[PDB]
Amino acid sequence: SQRITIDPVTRIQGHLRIDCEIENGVVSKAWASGTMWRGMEEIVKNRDPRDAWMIVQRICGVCTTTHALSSVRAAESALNIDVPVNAQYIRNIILAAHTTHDHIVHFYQLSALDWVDITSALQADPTKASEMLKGVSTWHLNSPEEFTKVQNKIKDLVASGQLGIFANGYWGHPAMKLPPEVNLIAVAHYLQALECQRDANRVVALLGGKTPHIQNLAVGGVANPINLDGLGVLNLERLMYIKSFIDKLSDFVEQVYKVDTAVIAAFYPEWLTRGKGAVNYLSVPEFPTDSKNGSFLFPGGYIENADLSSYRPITSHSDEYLIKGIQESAKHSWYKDEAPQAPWEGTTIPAYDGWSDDGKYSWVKSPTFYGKTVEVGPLANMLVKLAAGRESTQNKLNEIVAIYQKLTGNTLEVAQLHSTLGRIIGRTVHCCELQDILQNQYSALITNIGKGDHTTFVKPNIPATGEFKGVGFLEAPRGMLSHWMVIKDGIISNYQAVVPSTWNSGPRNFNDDVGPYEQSLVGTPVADPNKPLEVVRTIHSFDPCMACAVH
Amino acid sequence: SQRITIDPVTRIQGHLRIDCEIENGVVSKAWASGTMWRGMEEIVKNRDPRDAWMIVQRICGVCTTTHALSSVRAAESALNIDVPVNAQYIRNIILAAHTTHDHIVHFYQLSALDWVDITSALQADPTKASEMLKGVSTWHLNSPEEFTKVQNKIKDLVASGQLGIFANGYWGHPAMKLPPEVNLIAVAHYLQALECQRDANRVVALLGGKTPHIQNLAVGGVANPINLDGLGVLNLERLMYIKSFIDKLSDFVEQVYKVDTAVIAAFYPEWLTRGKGAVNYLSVPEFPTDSKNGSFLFPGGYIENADLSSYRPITSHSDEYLIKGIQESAKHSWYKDEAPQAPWEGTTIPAYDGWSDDGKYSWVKSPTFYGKTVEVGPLANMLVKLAAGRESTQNKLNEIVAIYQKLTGNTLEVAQLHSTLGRIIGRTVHCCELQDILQNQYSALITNIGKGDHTTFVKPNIPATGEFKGVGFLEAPRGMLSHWMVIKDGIISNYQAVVPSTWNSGPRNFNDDVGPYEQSLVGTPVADPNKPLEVVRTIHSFDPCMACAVH
Amino acid sequence: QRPPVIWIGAQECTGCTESLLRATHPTVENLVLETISLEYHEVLSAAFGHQVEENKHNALEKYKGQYVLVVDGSIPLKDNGIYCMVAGEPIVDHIRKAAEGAAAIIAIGSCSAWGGVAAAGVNPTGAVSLQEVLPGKTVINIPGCPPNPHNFLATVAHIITYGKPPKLDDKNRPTFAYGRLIHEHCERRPHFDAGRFAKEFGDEGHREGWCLYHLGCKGPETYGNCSTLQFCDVGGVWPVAIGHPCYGCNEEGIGFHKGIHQLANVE
Amino acid sequence: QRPPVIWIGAQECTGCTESLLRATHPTVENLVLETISLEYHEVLSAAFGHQVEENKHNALEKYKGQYVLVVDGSIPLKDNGIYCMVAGEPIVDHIRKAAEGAAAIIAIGSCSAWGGVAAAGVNPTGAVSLQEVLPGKTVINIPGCPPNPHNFLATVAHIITYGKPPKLDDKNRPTFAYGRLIHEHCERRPHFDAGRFAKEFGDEGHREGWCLYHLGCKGPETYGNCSTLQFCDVGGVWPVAIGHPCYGCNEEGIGFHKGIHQLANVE
Ligand code: SF4
Ligand code: SF4
Ligand code: SF4
Ligand code: SF4
Ligand code: FCO
Ligand code: FCO
Ligand code: F3S
Ligand code: F3S
Ligand SMILES: [Mg+2]
Ligand SMILES: [Mg+2]
Ligand code: NI
Ligand code: NI
Repeated sequence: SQRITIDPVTRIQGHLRIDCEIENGVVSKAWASGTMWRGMEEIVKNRDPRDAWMIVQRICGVCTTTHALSSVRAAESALNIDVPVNAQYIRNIILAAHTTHDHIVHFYQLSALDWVDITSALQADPTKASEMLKGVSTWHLNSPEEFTKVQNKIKDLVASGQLGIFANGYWGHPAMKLPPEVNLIAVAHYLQALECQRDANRVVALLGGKTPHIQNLAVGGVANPINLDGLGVLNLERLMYIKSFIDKLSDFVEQVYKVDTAVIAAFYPEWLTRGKGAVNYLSVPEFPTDSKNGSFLFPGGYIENADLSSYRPITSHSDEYLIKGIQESAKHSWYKDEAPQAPWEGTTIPAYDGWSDDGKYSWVKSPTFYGKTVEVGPLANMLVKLAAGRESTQNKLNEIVAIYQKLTGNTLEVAQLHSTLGRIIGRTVHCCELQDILQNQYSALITNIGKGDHTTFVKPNIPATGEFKGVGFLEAPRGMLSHWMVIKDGIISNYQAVVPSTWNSGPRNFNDDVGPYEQSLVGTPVADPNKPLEVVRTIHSFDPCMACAVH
Repeated sequence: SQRITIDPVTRIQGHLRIDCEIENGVVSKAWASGTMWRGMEEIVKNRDPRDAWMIVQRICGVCTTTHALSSVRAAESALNIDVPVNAQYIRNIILAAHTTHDHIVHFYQLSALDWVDITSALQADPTKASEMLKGVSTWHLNSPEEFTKVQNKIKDLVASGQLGIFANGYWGHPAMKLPPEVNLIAVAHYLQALECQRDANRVVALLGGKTPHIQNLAVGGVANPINLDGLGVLNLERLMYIKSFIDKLSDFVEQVYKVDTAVIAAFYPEWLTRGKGAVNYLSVPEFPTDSKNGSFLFPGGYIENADLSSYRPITSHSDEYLIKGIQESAKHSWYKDEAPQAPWEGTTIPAYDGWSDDGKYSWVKSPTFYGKTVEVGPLANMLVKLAAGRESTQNKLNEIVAIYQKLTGNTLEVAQLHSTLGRIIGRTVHCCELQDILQNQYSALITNIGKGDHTTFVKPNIPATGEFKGVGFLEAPRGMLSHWMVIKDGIISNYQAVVPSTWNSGPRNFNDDVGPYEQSLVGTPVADPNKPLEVVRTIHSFDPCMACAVH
Repeated sequence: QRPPVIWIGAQECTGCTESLLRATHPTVENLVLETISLEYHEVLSAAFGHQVEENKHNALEKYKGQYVLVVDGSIPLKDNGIYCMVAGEPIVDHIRKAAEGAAAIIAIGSCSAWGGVAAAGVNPTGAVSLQEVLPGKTVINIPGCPPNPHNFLATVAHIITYGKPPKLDDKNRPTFAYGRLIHEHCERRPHFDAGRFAKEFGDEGHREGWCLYHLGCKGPETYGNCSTLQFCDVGGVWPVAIGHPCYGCNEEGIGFHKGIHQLANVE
Repeated sequence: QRPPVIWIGAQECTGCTESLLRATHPTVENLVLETISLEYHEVLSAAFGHQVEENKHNALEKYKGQYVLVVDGSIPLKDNGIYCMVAGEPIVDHIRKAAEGAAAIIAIGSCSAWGGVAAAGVNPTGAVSLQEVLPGKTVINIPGCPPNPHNFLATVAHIITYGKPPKLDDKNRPTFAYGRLIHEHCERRPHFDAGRFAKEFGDEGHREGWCLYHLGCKGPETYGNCSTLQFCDVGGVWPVAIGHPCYGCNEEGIGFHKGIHQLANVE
């Protein structure tokens, strides 16, 4: 029996502490703690509704764009504004491209070093490594020559005795199962991923005006002036430039990221039977394409007790059943008001009192949906799409399964997706489907401009009396996001963000029910309590973002 | 005999006609004709000496930069101005990066289709193709997957029925000797070349203001403002950016272009035994690095009757022996004054009277050096460097020879360099050595700025009376370039450009001696006189630029 | 099937073609494999001589009324067209013949748009613009020496995607690229406004990025997008940003007529 | 051997680290493999928990007097620093411990440079700037939310290559990036000068690229290089160019204080 702390958890966004009780070499109980707070909800209070998005975008720079978009959607909701369709196309392209960058960086820069041993890569034969990928990928940068150059970069780094961010990593740990060759392939793909993510953010920059932190939104649409014949504005040349970057993303995503995902499963199949965080899942529909903030390209819904057959579809961001279900509690959080609160009536009154295992131990609130704990994020969004019978999602998952089949002789069933690896797989599927979103929305924009619609913005009015409530939903890279705005006498009288990492990372709730991170860890085998790699493997699968979780 | 005409010669710069008399399938006599004139020498007359460079840069947009630089050097010569060393570093980086672009484009875009059969590439096995390069190159983009992708682009193009630039090529010609696999490799490299040459011109752009046609020169130095601490000027951030593109060039140059040059020689060794254009060769030293327009990184010289051991070094752009030797004749050109003219006394009086085999037949003049015909360009510059015992040049040639020997079991002797293939090899050697020039000069710049020297420009004075003369030499991608300016009463009273393709393409001279293109063609076998590929192979090896030749 | 293009160079320096090799959207390889079918271009064509002339003739027939004709360089009329002869005929004849069946006709660069450098000074060859040679036709002019290649590529894409040319000014230049004076959209205008001027290259104000008016900047009399679109897609690259005045290369009567250091008229 | 860097995040959003993933000169991979030795950075470190804190302690000892310390985020001082706790101790203590041995200290971003968004409004956590936490040290400030990553990387490069920081203004901001008001080097200044203003997004002036002053542009009161260096190295990308006013995110008292549409004071 023993108690460990993992603080800081690295290769995430933000400040996270994980505690675990280990008994008989398996985690028996866990605590997740967000250890930094800013009070972003209070900072934005009393301001003009139109200004909120620029301030609350700074909740997070990893998921940049997301809080900006949710905030404008919340104001638009409160005010009953229908966004111009061109503004939806532009918002959608930004979100999709951003998410592409986000997911690639998560799989490679954040998560790969849980599964990949760089010391072992030094012992690889580059030709054998390349040979392994024959018939498995058509990627044009898996040659022995590429792998040799990468191996030499590792050789030289190790030679210098300055390992920096690769130092004191978990090399030779018993839970590292990849052969030398596969470790080398992964490091090469790690480096290649950085080129691809750069291209995805060039898309974002050309519409956003920069990234991180886009600056082209407004309550009422966007600030991009569409004029094909205009100097200095969003003309056909600038649109061609955007398209040239959208076109560069697919090959890496399809031939490297999608494949590596199938491969990590093939070598680590035990991780398909651990890391279940919840039995309930929620996602919201995303990428509206009509003139009335609807006709989403991706579906949403609610799954209860893992039953896809009886899930409830969510097709509208104004769905009262979704709106009325959401509450947050601070019983085991460092805030004063503990009973579950609907976010329009939410408070965020800090009440720090140090760590207690049975008391308050986190700046993260505890969200519930009709009193239940729910997992959000790519696992949720894939399961909902499978529930909806979405052919694109079925087909993409099947491609991953077929690679896994080929390598192992085994298949993957839906039951195995409720796991650390299923979570990773849902993220990869999402990144893949997002490339079609980009192509679809670019084409829609070009077509609409060609019909003579250059409208991008409708100037809002905000009544100087009255109290109005609005909620902006967004399917972010880490899951369902919502910003909740109350306007009274023209200014923001309450602002509450309920963020996807809040749902997943949040501590024990009003009824002391365990959140997804904490739940997912029960049962985790830990070969060495001083180097708890297995715990971090599961926690990374959720893509924690603690500036998001706490704000 | 049979008489043929090739008009237009494609995959060159500009307007060229070649005629050949063929006796029993062998060329017995040839004529080279530049068929377009602008009168750029006359256009620049009667202007301020400071203005010439902007106007004469427009002699040519393939060899952009070169006439700009030669023109400022000519004005500086006339005015006796010593250019600041930072301006030299900047000019040197621009010329070396430009030439890198130029040579890569010449080998792949302009010349490869003389030697490569794209329809044969459709029959290739991509795996076999890739295996052929094992131990021959370390390039990272020679995989079967790359090659398969390239083969499918070709297949798709052919299947469209719209071959465009590839239509009516010399596919299945008896002079095409490469196997399918090598044809495919070459096509892949042709496409990859386009990325590398784009990076080379990003170097040029960042110092020149744009390319084509740089805009950062002045009589007296450069217009780049060096200030490591300045906003909007040439600061350290901008310098790092330039360096980031310099670093992207070497791998393609060394692992692709250099290798393909050796391989072409291996499959076409007969082309080491034909295409000799001259027995005398000239090049000028280049890349000055001191404060007095001297201390060149590349040496110059004059070789007579192919005797490297008795060559004459040229180490100064003020060398009176070089200066006094240069003349041009218009006996067989469409100008009025026929006797050989020193360029400070040159005229360019048009006198078009149509084509005559024995009379005037070209807009190109006929240059001589002390009355002899001379070949200029990369063969000349390589031979002079070998004559000088430049170790860098000998080592680089030896690397090409090593690959050739690995494939053929044969070595290459200097005698075999006086040929179509030797000319191509000299160009490749040049491109390879130019990467070290770029590193050296970037490092020199950084170091000099670090000592506190930010100077870039010496404002000239131009006497308002008096007549004075200057000449600016430059070793351009196609060979020795010289601009000759006479200033009288403060304005340009004569301007004559003697351009490298003028030396090589000029017609029969005042003594009816044949110039390099015309001499090189004697002996060429022509399998099909309707499709004289063999003639175009030789002509393209000189990298013709007829806007340059004729101006 | 891809839309066909016929490119003929007249008194060209090839700089206008070479601009395409700097392009990124599309790159030249994507232009020729994906965007268009480049049916005739002497710089890149595998075929030469009789074979390439046959390609042109065949294309002019097959794609009659469908191709875009592009011309770089000026057209020399002096002495009955003999200052540019291709396959034994004046280029003006080749151009007029190709223009007959063209869907659209583009003068790429200052030489074809208004005569450019080749028509300057004494004009040795009687060089004229493409529009002068084709009086009955609407020639779309894309000036600059050479223009940013996307000034051309986005003009072609507008024809391809929306089925007509972009909006043009009264010199038949696309307004997205030439609709405004460089000086009416230049980042150094605040310095102009404050009397903050470089006086010589390398001086203190030059080394602070001040306005180049007193160095001869022609921005005040030149229409273009050099200060916004700039060049080479690397960011921050155009003549003024690098430290040299605009010469007016886009603009007839400015570039190649006025001296580098001659002051522009300001409106 | 590469120069060591220790990066500590306080009340950060990670946007300042994420700027590095857009960098091209150097790219992040070349930064960490060639330019520097990144001895501590929680976003990319293989090691976690006990192992990573050991990396840090070892590095602070091994590279004493040689490393560059970088901090993003504000430092919260209220209630004895408990608003940011790492390995059970207030971040302010980690930062002061690391600052003792630093060769240079850099506040990257507006949050660390002057408090930024985290310190705005009522300042719930008593967030302050890095310089406020280290009164006896010279802190180099690279503001922006986030800055263009090369404002940081070329500052580090100046330190490595020439052995000292770049020239700094009176707020300790490098003059190459922050030495001038955006409005004193803005390509829309001609429109400002002529009274050519967008009045609302999507209106006719907006769609002609006119000045954004009357939309609330803070370029008149914000020092930076957004109009010249711009963002992402693609050419033409900064907020005003895309159609939105500057918000003043670089500049204390402007960004996160003034409304988007609130008008700037003009000098
Ligand atoms: S416009 Fe300029 S770049 Fe184009 S052909 Fe004329 S001289 Fe050359
Ligand atoms: S004169 Fe030239 S540099 Fe000065 S503001 Fe006008 S266009 Fe810009
Ligand atoms: S300065 Fe901006 S981008 Fe950087 S940590 Fe602060 S909020 Fe985030
Ligand atoms: S107010 Fe803004 S957009 Fe207008 S000129 Fe000034 S900085 Fe530029
Ligand atoms: N994705 C993301 Fe950030 C989190 N959690 C948000 O919203
Ligand atoms: N290189 C080149 Fe052009 C020619 N010939 C010049 O000078
Ligand atoms: S010289 Fe030409 S390229 Fe632009 S900056 Fe002036 S119009
Ligand atoms: S909001 Fe910030 S990024 Fe630049 S344009 Fe204004 S200082
Ligand atoms: Mg909240
Ligand atoms: Mg001449
Ligand atoms: Ni986040
Ligand atoms: Ni040339």
